[PDB]
Parts: sequence; C-alpha cells; structure tokens
Amino acid sequence: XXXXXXXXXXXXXXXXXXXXXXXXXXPRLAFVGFLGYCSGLIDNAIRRRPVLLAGLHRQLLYITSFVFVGYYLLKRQDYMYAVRDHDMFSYIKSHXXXXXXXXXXXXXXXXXXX
Amino acid sequence: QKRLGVDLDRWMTIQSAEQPHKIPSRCHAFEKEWIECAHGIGSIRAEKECKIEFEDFRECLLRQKTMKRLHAIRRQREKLIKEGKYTPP
Amino acid sequence: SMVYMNIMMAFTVSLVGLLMYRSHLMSSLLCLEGMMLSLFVMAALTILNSHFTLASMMPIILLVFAACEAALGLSLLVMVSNTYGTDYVQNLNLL
Amino acid sequence: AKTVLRQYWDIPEGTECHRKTYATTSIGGAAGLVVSAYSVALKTPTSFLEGVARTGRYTFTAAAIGAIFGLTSCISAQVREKPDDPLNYLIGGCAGGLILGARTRSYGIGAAACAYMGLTAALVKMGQLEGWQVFAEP
Amino acid sequence: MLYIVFILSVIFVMGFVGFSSKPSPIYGGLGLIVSGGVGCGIVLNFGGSFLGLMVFLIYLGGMMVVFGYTTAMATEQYPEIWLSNKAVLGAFVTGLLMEFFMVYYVLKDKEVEVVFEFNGLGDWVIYDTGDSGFFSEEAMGIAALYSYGTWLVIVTGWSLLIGVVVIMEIT
Amino acid sequence: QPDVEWAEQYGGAVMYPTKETAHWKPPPWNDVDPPKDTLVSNLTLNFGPQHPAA
Amino acid sequence: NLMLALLTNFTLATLLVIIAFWLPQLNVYSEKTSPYECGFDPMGSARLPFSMKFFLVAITFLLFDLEIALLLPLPWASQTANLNTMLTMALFLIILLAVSLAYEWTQKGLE
Amino acid sequence: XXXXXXXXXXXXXXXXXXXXXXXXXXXXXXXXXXXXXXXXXXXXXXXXXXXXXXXXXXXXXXXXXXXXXXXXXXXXXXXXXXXXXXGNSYRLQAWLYASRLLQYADALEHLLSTGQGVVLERSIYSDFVFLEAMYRQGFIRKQCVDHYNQVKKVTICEYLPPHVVVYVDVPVPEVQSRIQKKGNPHEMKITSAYLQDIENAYKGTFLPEMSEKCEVLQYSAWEAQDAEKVVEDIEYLKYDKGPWLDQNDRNLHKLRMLVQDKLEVLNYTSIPVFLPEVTVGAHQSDQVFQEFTELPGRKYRAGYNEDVGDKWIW
Amino acid sequence: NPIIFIIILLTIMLGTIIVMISSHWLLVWIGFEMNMLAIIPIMMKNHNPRATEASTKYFLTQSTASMLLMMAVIINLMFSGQWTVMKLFNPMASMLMTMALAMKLGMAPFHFWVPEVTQGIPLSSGLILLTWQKLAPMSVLYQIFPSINLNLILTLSVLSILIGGWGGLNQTQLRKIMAYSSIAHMGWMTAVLPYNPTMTLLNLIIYIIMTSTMFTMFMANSTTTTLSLSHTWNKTPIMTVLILATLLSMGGLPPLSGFMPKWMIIQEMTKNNSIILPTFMAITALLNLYFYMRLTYSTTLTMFPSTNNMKMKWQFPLMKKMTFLPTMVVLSTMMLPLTPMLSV
Amino acid sequence: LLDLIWLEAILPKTISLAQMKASTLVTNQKGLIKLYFLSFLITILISMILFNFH
Repeated sequence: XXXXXXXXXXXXXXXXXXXXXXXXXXPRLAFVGFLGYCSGLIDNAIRRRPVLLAGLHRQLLYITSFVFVGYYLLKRQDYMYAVRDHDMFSYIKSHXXXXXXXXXXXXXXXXXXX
Repeated sequence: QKRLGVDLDRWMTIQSAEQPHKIPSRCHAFEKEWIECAHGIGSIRAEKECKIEFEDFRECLLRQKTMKRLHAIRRQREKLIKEGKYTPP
Repeated sequence: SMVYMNIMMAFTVSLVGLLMYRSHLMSSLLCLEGMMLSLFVMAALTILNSHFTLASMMPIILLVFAACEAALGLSLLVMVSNTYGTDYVQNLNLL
Repeated sequence: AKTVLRQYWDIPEGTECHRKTYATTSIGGAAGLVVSAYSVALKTPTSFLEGVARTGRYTFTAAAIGAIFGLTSCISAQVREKPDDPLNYLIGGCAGGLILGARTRSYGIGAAACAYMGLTAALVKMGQLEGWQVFAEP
Repeated sequence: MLYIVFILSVIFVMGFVGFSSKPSPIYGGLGLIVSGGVGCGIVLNFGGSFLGLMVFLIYLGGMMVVFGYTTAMATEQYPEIWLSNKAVLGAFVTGLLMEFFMVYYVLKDKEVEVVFEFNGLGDWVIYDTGDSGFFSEEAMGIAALYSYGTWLVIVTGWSLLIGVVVIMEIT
Repeated sequence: QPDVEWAEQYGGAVMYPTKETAHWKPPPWNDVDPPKDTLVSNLTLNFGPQHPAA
Repeated sequence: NLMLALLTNFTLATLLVIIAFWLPQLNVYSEKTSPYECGFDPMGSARLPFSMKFFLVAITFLLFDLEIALLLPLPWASQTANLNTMLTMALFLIILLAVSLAYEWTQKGLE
Repeated sequence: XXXXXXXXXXXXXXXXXXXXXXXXXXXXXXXXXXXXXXXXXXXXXXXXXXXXXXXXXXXXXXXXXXXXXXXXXXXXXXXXXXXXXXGNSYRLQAWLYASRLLQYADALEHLLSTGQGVVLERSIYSDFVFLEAMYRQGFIRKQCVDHYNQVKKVTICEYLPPHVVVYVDVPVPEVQSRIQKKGNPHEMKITSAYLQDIENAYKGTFLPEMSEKCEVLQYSAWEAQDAEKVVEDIEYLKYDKGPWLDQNDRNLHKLRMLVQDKLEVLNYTSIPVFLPEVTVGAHQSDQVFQEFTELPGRKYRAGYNEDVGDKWIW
Repeated sequence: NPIIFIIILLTIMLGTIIVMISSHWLLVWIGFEMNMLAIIPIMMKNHNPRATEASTKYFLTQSTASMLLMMAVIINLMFSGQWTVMKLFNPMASMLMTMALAMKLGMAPFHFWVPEVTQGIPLSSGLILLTWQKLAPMSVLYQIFPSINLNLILTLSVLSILIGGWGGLNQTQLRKIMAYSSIAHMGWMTAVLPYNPTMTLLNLIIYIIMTSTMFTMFMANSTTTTLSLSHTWNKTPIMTVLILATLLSMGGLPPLSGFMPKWMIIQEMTKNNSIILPTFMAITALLNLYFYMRLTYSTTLTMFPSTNNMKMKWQFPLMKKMTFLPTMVVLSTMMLPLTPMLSV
Repeated sequence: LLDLIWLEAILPKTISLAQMKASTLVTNQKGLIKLYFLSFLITILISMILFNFH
C-alpha cells in the first residue's frame, strides 16, 4: 500500500511490528557487500593510485557503509512485503463473498491439427 | 506529506481549529460535519457516503444553491409590473 | 458568485500580460506584481466572507512573498543593461 | 473537443454517410489549427500578408486528409457486403496519406508512407472492440 | 446606487488592460495606482481596514523602485503612448470588449459567463455576512498574529535575509 | 580507424546540419566575448548659460 | 461617508485648474522650449537611460518594506495571545533585519 | 572542503614587499636572464625560464623527460632551421604557451600562500611578441594564429592580476652580433628580420601594458648589468589605479582555487579544434600514452609509486 | 562566496524540507519561492553574458508558473474551502494545478527554457542543482494524485518523450544533451502518477544518482562532444569506462540499474489493462538511447582528438559522491527486485 | 533492389523522417523569451477549449 492506515506516518524502522526476524548472512547481503568492494576498486581509477585490489586500506569504509545501510534497507524490504501479504489475506476473510472456489472438472477443448 | 512531522507540530491549517482568540468561523456548523464524516480512511476514498454532507458544505461558502433561489424571487417581482404588486414593508 | 467573476476576469488579462512580450523586459515585472495583486483581492474576499480569523494571516504572508520574486527579478534587470545597453526581449544570444 | 469525437462513433451503426463526411472535417480542421498555432513560433515575415499565408497551407491540407478519409470510409462500406472491419478502414487510410505527396511535388514521401499512415489509421479503428484502451483508470 | 463594490470592480479591470496592451511602465505604471488604489476599496467595503490599507503601503512604495527603473536601464528612448501605436491600441480595443460587453449582460437577468457559475444580481447578497461578533469584531479585526503560526514567522524572516545577501552576489 | 575528417562532422554546430536556419555559432569555450560595445549612456547638460542659482 | 468626503476634495482641486486654464489667453507662439530652467538648446534630445548609482539601495527598500508591514501586528496583535510565546517571535524579525543591514555594511555600493 | 572558512584567509601575511616582478620581451638574446638572477636580492622566490622541458622539469619527476615522453617533436634547435609542412612551427609555440601558463600558476599559488616576491623570466603576456615576429616572414599560416587567439581570450581572462612591475630591455638592432658571440651553435645563424620584428612588436606590447595602469620601467643597454639600480626601482615604483589591487575576500578566493590545481588551469588550454600543426593522430597518441605509463617516474602517479618510493600501503 | 555560499546552498535543502513536511497549501508556495531566491545566485556566480540570459530565463519561466499554482490554491478556498494538501476537489482547479507543475516536470509543452538554462550555467557543480530541484514538485504530485484528469497528464507523458527523444538529436553541446535527457526521463515520471504512486519515488532515486554521477564525471572541463572526445587519448584512460557505464545505464538496458525504471512502470501500467500506451513508450525510448550511443563513441572510438597539449600532473577535483554512487548506478540488478517496497 | 535498398527502406522511415521531425524542434525559434511565451498562450486554450476536461 502507498498510504499508511495501520502504521504511523514518518518512521525509520518498523518498531510497531518488529517480530519478523532479520536475515543472517543472506545471499542478498553478499552482493551488497560485493558492491561495497566494487566501489573500493573504481575510486583508485578516478584518483590515479597503484593497484585496484592491492591499493589503499580505505576500502573497509566502503564495505562497512554499504552493509550497514543495506541491512536496514533489507529490513524495510522484508517488512513491507509482509504487510502487503497481511492486508491481502485479511481482505478475503472479511468479505468472503468476493472469493469463489471451483475444483475438479472435465470440459471439452478444441484440439489443433498438425 | 511525503515526510511527516513528529513531536513538534506546525499545523493550524485546516478549517475549524483552535481559534485565534475565541471568534468562530462563519461556516463552522458545516465544517464540523466534514471532519466527522471523513475521519475514517474509507469515506473520502470511497467518496459516496459523505456525498450528502459535502453538498451541504458547498452551499455554505459559494451560496450557489441560495443564489439561484433568490434570483427567481427578484425576477418575478420585476416581471410583474403594473399587475399584482404587494409591499408590506 | 458575483464579485469574484470580475476579479477573475482581471486575472485572465494579466495572465496574457505575462505571456505577451514587446520590446522592453519591464512589462513582465509589472505583470508579476499585477498578477499577485489580483490573487490578493481573491484571497481577501474568500477568507473574510466565510470567516477564518486564523487563515486571514495567510494573505499577509502571501503579500510579503508577492514582492520577494519581484525584487529579485528587478535586480536581475540591472545586470542585463550592464552587459548590454538596454534591456530587450528582442535582443538575446542563446539558442 | 471529446463531444465532437463522440458523434463520430454513432454514425457507422447505420447506412447514412452524408453526416459522417462533415463530422471528419471538424476534427481534421481543428487538428490543423493546433499545428497552425505552433507555426507562429517560427515568426512570419511582415504582417498578415505572409502571416495568414502559413495558416492557409496547413489548415486546408489537414482538413483535406479528413474529408477524403470520411468519403473513403463509406465507399468501401456501401460497395460490397460486410460491416466494420480493419481491412475496410485500411483502404480509407491509404487515400488519406496519398494527398501528402500531392501537396509537395515529389510524387513520394507521403505516397511512400502510404502503408505507414494506413496501418496507424487501422490501429485506431481496432479500438472499436473492447480489447483496446488508450487511457486506463482501474 | 445599491451597488458599492461592483462599480469599483469595473475600474479594477479598467487599469488591468494597460498591462496586456503594453503602454510602457509609466502609463502602465499608472495602473498600479489607479486600479490598485480602487482595488483597496474592494477589500475595504467587505471589511478589515488593516489588510485593505496594507495594499497601499507596498504597491505604492515598491512602485517607486519600479519608477527608479522607468527613467533608467531600458525604457528611456520614446514614451510610447497606448493611443498612438497600432499594435498596442488593437489589444486595448479588444481588451475593453472583454469587460464592457460583459456588463451589458449583467443588466436584466443573470449574466452569461465562461465559467459554469452564474453571476446573477446580488446587491444585498454582495456582503453575505451577518453581524455575529461584536467585541473584537471581524475575522480581519484580529488578522495578523505571531502565535499559532510560529513556523511561518521563521521562514518569512529567512526569506527576507536571503534576498539582501543574494542581490549582493548578483550585483 | 576514424580521422579528423569524420571528427569535423561531430563538431559543435547542429549535430545533423542543414535546416532553414544556420545562423547559430558554436558556443565560445568559456562564455561569451564581452558585449562591451553599444550604448555610451552619456547624459549631456546645459547647466550654465543663465540663472542656475549657482 | 468616506466616498463623499474624498470626491468633494478631488473635484474642488481639479476645478481650480480649469480656472487657471481658460481665463488667461491671448497668444501662443513657438516660444516654449524643451529643457528651460537654464536656457540654450537641449543637447540631450528626448530620453536616454542614465541609470545606475542607486541601483542597490533602491532594491533593498522593496525588500525591507515588506518586513515593516509584517511588523505592523505589534501594537494591534498583542492583546489576546500569550506574551512569553510572542516575545521570542516578535523580536526575531527585528534581529534578522539588523543582520541583513550588517551584511549591507561590507561594501554598501556606489552610493 | 574549503579551508578559507577557518583561520586561513586570503591577502593575509603578504602585501608589504610581495608584488611580482617580470622581465619580458628581451628581443632574442638572453640579457634579461642574467639580470633576473641579480634581481633575487630584493625578492625571495626566483624561477627558471620556460623552455621545451619546463613543465616536465617540475610536475612530479626529478629528471626531465626525453623527447618522446614529453611533447612530440619540440626542440629549439629544430625550430632554428624551421621548415614548412610536417614540421614544428606552431606546435612548439602551443606547447610553449601552456608551459608559461603552468609555471605562472605555480608562481601565483606561491605568492598567495605565504607572501614572497616571485621573479619570472618571460611572462605569458609576452608570448604573442614571439609569435607575431615569426608570422611576418613565411613560417606560420594565418589559420594557426586564429587558433592561438581563441586560447589567448580564455586563459588570460581567468586570471585577475597580470603583473605589478614589468621590465623591458630594448637593445640596438646590432643584437644579432651579440647573439653570434654566444657559445650556442644551434641558436646562432638566426634570421635578421625575425629578431628585428620582435623588437618592433615589443614597442606595441609595452604600450598597452602601461595603458592598463601597470608599472613599467625601461632599462637601456648602457644602464644594463646594474644590480643596485634595478633593485631601487622596484621599491620606488608605487602601484596606482592598477588591476592588481582587488577585493581580498571575493576576488582573491576564486583565483587561489584555480591556480592551486594544475589540471584545472591546463584544461582550458587544450582546445577542441582541428589544426595541421597539432598532431591529431590517435594511433601515435596510444603509443605515447603507453610509453608514459611505462616510464619509471610517474607510472602509477600521485604520491604512492612502485619501485621508486613506496612508503605506505595500508 | 566563502561563508554565505554554504548558507545559500543550505536554503535550497531547507526549502525542499518545507515542501516535504507540509499540510498547508500556502506553505509549499513559500517552499517553491525559497528555491527561486536561492538557485539564481548560483546560476550567476562568475557573472557572464551567457549567465545573465539564462538566469532571467529561469526566473520568468518558473516564477510565473508558481503564480498559476497560487490560483489553484485560491480555487481551493473558492471551492471545498479547507486548506489541506490532499485533494483539489474541482476539475477546474486541477487544470491550472497540473500545467503549473508541467513547467517543472511535465515538460511536453514547457520544455523550451531547459536547454538555454542548462548551457547558461558556468559551473559543473551548478548543473547538479537543476536535476536536484525536480525533487520538490514531485513530492507535491505524490500527495495530489487523485482528482486530477488523467487525459491531460498522460499527454504530458507521451509527448514529452517524443520531444525529449527528438530534441537531443541535433545538439552537440554536452549540457544541452543532458538538458533533453532530463525531459526524456521526466516523461516516465508523469506516467506512474496515475498508475500506482509507489516506485515513482524510486524512479527519482535511480534518476538523481545517475545524473549526479554524470556531471561529476565532467569535473574535468568539458562543454561539447569534441571536448569530451579528448578524455582517453590525452587524459585518464580508466575514467572513460565509468562514463561508458553511466551512459549505457541512462538508456534502458537490462544488465544495468537503468532498466529498473522500465521494469515496474510497464508492469504496473499493464495491471490496469493498457497495451497501446506502453508500446509507444518503449519505441520512443529508443530515441533516448541514440544521444548516449553517440556519446559512448567518445569513449570507444579513436576519433583523433590528441591535440598538442598533454597533461602529466594528477587531477585533484571535489568529487562528493563520485565513488559510492556510480557503483549503485552500474551493478544494481540482482539487489534490485525487492527494492520497490523499501522506497515507500 | 531488395537486399540493399527496399528491405533497408523501412529504416529511413524511422531515421530520416525522425531526423526531419527532430530539426523542427531544435532549430525552431531563434532564441527570444517572446516566442516561447507566445506558445504558452495556446497551451491553456488547448486544455480549456480543444479538450473537454474542465
């Protein structure tokens, strides 16, 4: 949802719905960590410095900052998808008449030649 | 707002609020109804339930519903010349 | 309703005035204060008829900002004449 | 105006076409007047003598596109059977783009884009079926 | 005689034609005094003497600054009267037809309008406000206030600090 | 390989050239030459001859 | 009436002009000149820009006049609202105006 | 981040005996070069004269770059016997104009940060004297000069002060005999008309320099070689209505930033225009960029370098 | 210039905050005017004959536009009464509202000022301001997405990419190419506003990062295509690879982050059942690619721009976010599909 | 005929005609604030009269 109805407006973290459990050493976190390492390679190309990989040890700042911001960014991702599912399942149960079930049927269909 | 204000408030924007001294609005009777109808999210987004109270609010500020009514009275008084005239005042 | 229609008609003439340019650049800065004058009368009548008291402060703020742009544009007019000779809409280099 | 456009869709239901020809010129004329208004930004030399000269070349040609398009829509409809079809308006789209090569002496360009103008005219006439929408809401 | 504001609103548009139909910033300058000063009377008749006379304080003072660039910068070549030029007078003669022809429909019945709303007569309905308040009367009677809108005071104070510093950088 | 003859087509003008108008000049590298010329703005006075109180 | 008070003064003022306009008449020769005051033929014909010198000081007035208009609540507003909340805000506008004039001291201009 | 907001400020710790002096337009013979060394009695800083390897003399490397590493085909000995078509002619001068601008950028940076008197041998404002003298004879085509004037209008207008004190030495037309007496054989046997045209152009170069209210003192051949006479003239001459006197806060801050970085000033010097004497060829440019990367001096560039310095890796 | 320049730059930041944190219609009007007083001083800076033309052109084609916005604010007193930034209520109010915002974002009939303004700025840092200013009126449209007539917003989306895709083709000036690339990307922005308001904020995040990198790559002085041509053959060779990566992302291509706008805009539009409109969006997007394609030939080809002058000294620029932002501009595809939810 | 001209002829219909339409939006209007503001007069009249929406 675009507009908030259950959650309070203007908040960095969820806080009201904290119980979800954040990811621990996720495959998504490794790619953001790789992007933090990738930024520490290209900065030595702009400011002409010897070796892309074996250069200065200011790269650790670039790795940490991408992981730190990314962890809070991934926390917002798992929260917003959960609220989306929570509102959707609650809408079906409240109405009941909107959803209809049909299962097990044998019906004829036209078959193509050649 | 894309980003809302927390703790500190800089409101006094909407009609029918805490008055400057004590003096109330001219349309305060119709202003109270619009807040009471549209306090829930599923009212203005639906825009069907509060249709009655919004039309009454349109009558207050524009006075268009009263303008066309008073126009008919003043025209008929001007049309009836030298035939059927009354002046109690 | 009735009085609003005349001052709205005054707005439309001043609207054309900001979109019409002939020789001098001075006409625009008159129309900038002109359009703000027509908006100020419109604001004064709407707030006072259906009384607000709190929101009658708002056009006073609007009147302050009415000449905020007008003072800066009139100061920009000064530096164009220093670079050229006389301020002209007819005289421009950029494409 | 959309009210002028709404009148256009009511005509092909029957067989009458004498009102349809006048309906196309009002849309084609108004579309030319927009292009005629933006051509003022080019700045015409002198006043009125060349100013109205540029308005005349654009508005008359744009109305002529609609006028033939209105006629050819009912030439293909009255002659031979079958009602409204994408192939029926494709013939109408061909004659509309043909006169662009008659405007400037080059025999092609407009006549070269005969299939290009005809296909685009057919694509709007695909929108009579419920499977096409230009601007959506829900 | 019953109309007070409606006759003044005619004079309001009258000065505004001398802006689209460009009469140079001296004859066009007059508009901000003639239609501007009468424009205060439109505010004054409805109520609130403060905000009505507030238009007089700036749009005459700020016009003197504009006058400081009428005899300066650009316009000092020819006076250019709105009664002389064929391109200017043509815009004025069509400009008056946007105002005077509209008043012709006001007399007898409701006036025809480009907008959906009808104008009608409205003589007693021109005020459209009851007495109600007596002591410390009028919404405009206590209009300007530092309280409630405390955030509005800071930004107005900021914007009047920015300009002074900014114009110094331009010049 | 590309040479200077092909590079002159991509020079500062109009990208695709031609068109009704070709009065535009390539922009100067560091803004325009001073338009120091035109308008002297010298005001002449006949203050003296008779009775200026001074 | 305010309208009847203002018009009677204005109509009497313009009527005095007519008295001085129509009564004195005898001859109007090609005698009147453009510059006058000192004499001789005008070297500066019609109009020429002149300009400058006071361009910065005049602009600042247009900026300052809006603030003095925003200072006009002071004797008329401080009657119902709380004084302690107003004190911090009322002085605030006057303090910043002195700051803008302090920036005006570092090179005022040609004037 | 800007450091001018803090304790460091422009025009501070200078002004009194801080103005730059220059010896410009010395016809052909190095007579101004000898008197510049004696001019270091009053002024603290003194810089060497600009040549083909003057930008390569400082920059980063201690030793000067040799031929191919620097500018392609740029020598004073090769320009002495100048030949048209597939030669130096103009491409020497375009490299020479940028080199004089580069050393001036270092000199102005040295003047602003800690106020010291800088003496420069032949300014950027004296370069057109050397160009137009060769233009009078059949050497440089008219189209090349139009390219030079475009560089002239951009590079000069960026910098606010030209020069406070300018020294002009005007010798006799028999200066060619004095040039022949010198030890250099490559510099000898120069054209007599080319040396005379440089003296004629110097008269129309010192006059516009003096018209801009910049202090200029003329010294004769008989008055030459004197150290006490030249040093006394610098202290006596007071700056009046000159362009050197400017705003300390607004004008000086912008000039200090533009002169601090070498890449910021040299970027305007490289013009995007095709010229016959410019060496446009990308195939030769790729091999030249490969040789500069393989060079033991710069190699990786900026502070840290392998097998030359290498102080810190962490 | 020394102290007050930081304050002037801060007032644009503070000016947008007034627009962002708002509930009153006159409060955002103040916020727009806070930008007017604060951009124009940085527009001038060096004071040029080209800068004087652009600063007045930027003023007159934006201050008059905000005056049309105030009309729509006053119609909100004429009709519906309440001073609340939620809905316009009147269709007559929305017409003058949208066309006022079209002078800043819609572009389709109001693009005219952009190429002259962008070229008129002498500074490379001043070029960031125009791409950053567009953040302010977007937050307004994010609030008033209902009530507005979709027939006259989607015309400001379709036509804007047409003129944006054609207007950059006949331009060699590097600032002018980026001026019409702005119009090309702003065309997508006005299309998401009727069809799901989320992702429209992320469209800006992709756009701003991609454009802020672009101008900071031109910290080494370049104003034309031929001046940016001499970058690999004379100056730094590895710098052109990052210019290549940003240009390949500016046009919609899958292995880069610049396809993430094209991902969700069409995805959400098709959910509302529309085929004929997003087809035309994709074909006109090819016209946008052509400008960057010609500008990648300054990084790939030989072209012979060697020149007489050769740089040896190491370049020391400002570079605020020239290292962290291009990495997010190049390789954000795998860490991207879940990000629409994170923005709003 | 086919392999190099007529099968390639679909391309100038989307390139050369596109460049022709491009030149009518770049070289048009020789500067002037006057000209761009003359077009803005029409834009409002399109939305009010030529378009049915309000």
